[PDB]
Amino acid sequence: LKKGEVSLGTSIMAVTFKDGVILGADSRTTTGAYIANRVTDKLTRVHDKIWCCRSGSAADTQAIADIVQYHLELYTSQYGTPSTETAASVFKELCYENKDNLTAGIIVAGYDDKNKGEVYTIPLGGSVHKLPYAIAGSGSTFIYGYCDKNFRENMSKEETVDFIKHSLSQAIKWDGSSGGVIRMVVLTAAGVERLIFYPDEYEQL
Amino acid sequence: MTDRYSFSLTTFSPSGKLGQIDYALTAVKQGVTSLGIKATNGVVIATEKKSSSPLAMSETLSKVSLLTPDIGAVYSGMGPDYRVLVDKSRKVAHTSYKRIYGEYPPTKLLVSEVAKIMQEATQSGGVRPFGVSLLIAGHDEFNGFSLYQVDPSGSYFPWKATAIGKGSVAAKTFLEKRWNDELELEDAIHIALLTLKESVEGEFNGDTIELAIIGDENPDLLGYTGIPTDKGPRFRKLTSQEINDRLEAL
Amino acid sequence: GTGYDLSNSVFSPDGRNFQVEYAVKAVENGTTSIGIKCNDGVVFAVEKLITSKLLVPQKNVKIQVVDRHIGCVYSGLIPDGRHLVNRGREEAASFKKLYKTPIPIPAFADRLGQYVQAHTLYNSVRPFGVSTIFGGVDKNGAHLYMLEPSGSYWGYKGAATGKGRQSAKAELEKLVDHHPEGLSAREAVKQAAKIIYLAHEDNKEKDFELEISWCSLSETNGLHKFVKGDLLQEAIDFAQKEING
Amino acid sequence: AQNDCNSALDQLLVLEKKTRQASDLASSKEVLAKIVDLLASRNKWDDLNEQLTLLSKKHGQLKLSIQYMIQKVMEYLKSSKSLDLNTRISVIETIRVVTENKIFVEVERARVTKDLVEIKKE
Amino acid sequence: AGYDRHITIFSPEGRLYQVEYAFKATNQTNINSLAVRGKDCTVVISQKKVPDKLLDPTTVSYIFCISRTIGMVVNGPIPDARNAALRAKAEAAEFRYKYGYDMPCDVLAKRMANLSQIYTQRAYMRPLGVILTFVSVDEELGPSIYKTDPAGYYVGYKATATGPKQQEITTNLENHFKKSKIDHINEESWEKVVEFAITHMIDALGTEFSKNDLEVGVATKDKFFTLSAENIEERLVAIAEQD
Repeated sequence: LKKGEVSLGTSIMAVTFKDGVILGADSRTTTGAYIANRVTDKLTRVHDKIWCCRSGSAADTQAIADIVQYHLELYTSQYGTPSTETAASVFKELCYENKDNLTAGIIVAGYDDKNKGEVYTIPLGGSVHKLPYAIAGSGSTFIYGYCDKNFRENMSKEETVDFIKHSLSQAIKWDGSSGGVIRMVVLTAAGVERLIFYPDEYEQL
Repeated sequence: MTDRYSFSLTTFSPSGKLGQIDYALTAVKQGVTSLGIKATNGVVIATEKKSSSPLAMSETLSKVSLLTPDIGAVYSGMGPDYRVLVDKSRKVAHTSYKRIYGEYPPTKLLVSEVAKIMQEATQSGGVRPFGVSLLIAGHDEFNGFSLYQVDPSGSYFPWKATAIGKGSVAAKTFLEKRWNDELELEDAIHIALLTLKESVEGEFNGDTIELAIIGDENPDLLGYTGIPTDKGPRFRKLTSQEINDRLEAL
Repeated sequence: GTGYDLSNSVFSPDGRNFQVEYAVKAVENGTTSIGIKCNDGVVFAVEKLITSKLLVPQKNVKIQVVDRHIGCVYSGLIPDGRHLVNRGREEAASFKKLYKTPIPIPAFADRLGQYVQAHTLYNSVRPFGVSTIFGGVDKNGAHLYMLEPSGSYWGYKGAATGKGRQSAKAELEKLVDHHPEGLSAREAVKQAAKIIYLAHEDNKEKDFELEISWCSLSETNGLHKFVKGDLLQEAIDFAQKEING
Repeated sequence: AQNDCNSALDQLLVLEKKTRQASDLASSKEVLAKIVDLLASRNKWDDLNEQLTLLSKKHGQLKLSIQYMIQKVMEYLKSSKSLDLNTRISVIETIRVVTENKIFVEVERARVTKDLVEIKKE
Repeated sequence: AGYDRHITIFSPEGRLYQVEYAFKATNQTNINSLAVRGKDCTVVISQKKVPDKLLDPTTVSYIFCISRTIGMVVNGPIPDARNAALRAKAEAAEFRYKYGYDMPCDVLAKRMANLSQIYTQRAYMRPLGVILTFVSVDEELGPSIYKTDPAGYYVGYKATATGPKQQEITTNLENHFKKSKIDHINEESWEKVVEFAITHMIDALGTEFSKNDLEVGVATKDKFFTLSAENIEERLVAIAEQD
């Protein structure tokens, strides 16, 4: 029995654009009402071109993710590079057999060069669902209308970069367990590009 | 699969011999010169670390291992046998004295553990002993400075000064005279260098010789650069530069 | 009688134990199977020997599926082949449940492969002694692999084995060389039949029954199927044409 | 002059490209002989020596042919004499097909050397 | 000697039949490999033996990618090479899972060295005849070459060569490293190091090599990559058009 419990920024997303997927997050851990972390890395590589957003309980998500990391390292070396769908199943299996202790809201989003960019969203209790884009956490219902209407496939990188910065910066404002940095992860075949913007920046922009 | 060799692979005869052991004792002799001196003013160990190919580096080869921060070991024989037995020796030292009794092990009691593993791999069928002999040197307030040999037999004994590997008989002899009860650590480093000089020439330089001491130490690496709780561990192993410098003044 | 012929709890002076060497020799006096890689698929064919009129036509089959899109045929010792496949199934299913996808052929190959290697490092556990021609199509193409006794495997573009190997390999390389890799899957069926028919010339003191299958990306739509009906009659026609008839 | 220069460059580049270290069409021994006499008339004796050394390190067309181009060249310097005798020393020490074994019919090697010795003796 | 093939006993010789023959049989595939380190790169070039036209020329491999940084060349029979490859791949991932840090060369060497020693100690498993050349540009150890040999002995090398023509290759590496007075290549750009390597290899083995006769694996700081057919050609092309 875990004494106390932990929570994350609960507005997470993977958005498809011109050449892949751009993955976006807010990060913030709190333990009650103590701000355990301003910044966090919850922008998690599970393979070199396949990253994820972790949401739900900090203790639990991190513990799962590490196990997923071990399987997908071993998986690469032996059976060839994963897919987004391959990563997603492994995450799900671990949640489902141990949904008696686990609370993990996962978006796994990765880039493949024959599927293009792929978003697989695994809610609580665990089920694999393929969608062309995702929003998750509990703050996602409130941006459902925005996201659906302005979601467009094959949008310019500059335009997607604005769209994610804006999407979250609105979400974070109206929702209360959201906060800290907005970090973003661009996945194309040229590699992995890392964006961090601090509070004072994104609010304004 | 298992269960095909459950007879021991040492057996007796009326000469009482244990096949495996006699063969393995021979292996120790064919190692490189390693020695131990207790100077009763510390303990000094030296051995040769040597190339086996022209593009093999020797600064990726050590024969001196730390077993615990303040017990060190040296050997002659089979390289592999020494590393695997060393892992198991490390295991018991750490789990069973530093958690149970909260402190570093007493040498003689660690000598009992390492012996018991070797004697065990002979008593149990399907496997052989280790084909090495180790010299386990340590220091404690309670026991002073100490030195033991543990054989491939899983027998042990203490030895004021000893040598094993190639040129064993002569190395021990010259040493016995040069060994005093009350002996200065600098002179005891020279005697070791001097001995290894008699075993090898034409490849004998100080940066291929690896020497470690029990006595002087560096507090600044034991996290006592600041105010100490205590002085801490007495083993500190020399670098090559220190060894070469003394070789000039040999 | 050296313990390099009665035990594999040691390394040999020839780098292999005699009994594994012997497995390789017993594949070759055996039955002929081939495998034809093509630009969109793979085709399998095996010679089924007829010794009596007491046998039934195609109610004994040698090509057995693993999954639904990987086809396995093997030549050599019958019991060893059942056991290899039973294993092959347990891996394949574990993969489908666990990652939610049909298994890749280089992946599937590493899993059987590691198991053939295991039974070759113990002094009392029998080696395998079948050579398995296997393959299928996945999401980056078609692949033909061949697995040996010793745990040896590589990717092939043409493969042949058995009694009639020499003949088979001769026709097979000519045709593969002539073609970009093997041309269409459809063309390859007939060709495949000629090789097996041609190999049968090396053993006319028995009859054969030609058995073909295929697994092709757009010419079976990702599945492994048996080759039958019209498609089997046509390959027969082509075969009896060249080898006179 | 202008003639020697066009002819020399053209036959040289093409010989190297075809022959290579492995044939593509190659060039016959005749092609390289032509190139040699062209370059001796074209430019100075020290430049000829240097350019010949540099080619021969590739592999030549065979080591024997290289010895044949030396043998010609030596005779020509000895016709002209004076400072041209000084250059004779120069060909010999630089090219190792005539100062070291590279092949085992090296009769042309001993012969070139005796020509140099005779002059030295003077 | 002893009689190591019938019972697991020692020899008075110190070295057993299983160890002695593992030293021998490591070449029958007609293979030669070398590894050199650059200033800030590590290059492996290895012979590639595609002996038939029944086989695809790029499924035949002998260089395995064990980790994302670490490469391993196995010099040995192919079942033994894959047996070692499978174990090495798990240990590399397991070490990252538990200890939170990817595998370096020396720790993989150690794990396998201990395993090989145990199977020689056992009477219930055979040891393998594999020489494992582990290579990387480690974060703390710099450019690295650590080579293991069968016995369970391993040690770190400047540079190394493997194959029956080990000796021929050695004299060329020695000559360079003395001349330059350092035990690594002065060059620092993995292209020029690859090109240099091939030069000394042609010279030693006495045949000019094609792309399908070579297979190249390159290590750099934080990445390992294999060079393809076109990639190998680009290097080869220069060596054919200079003297």
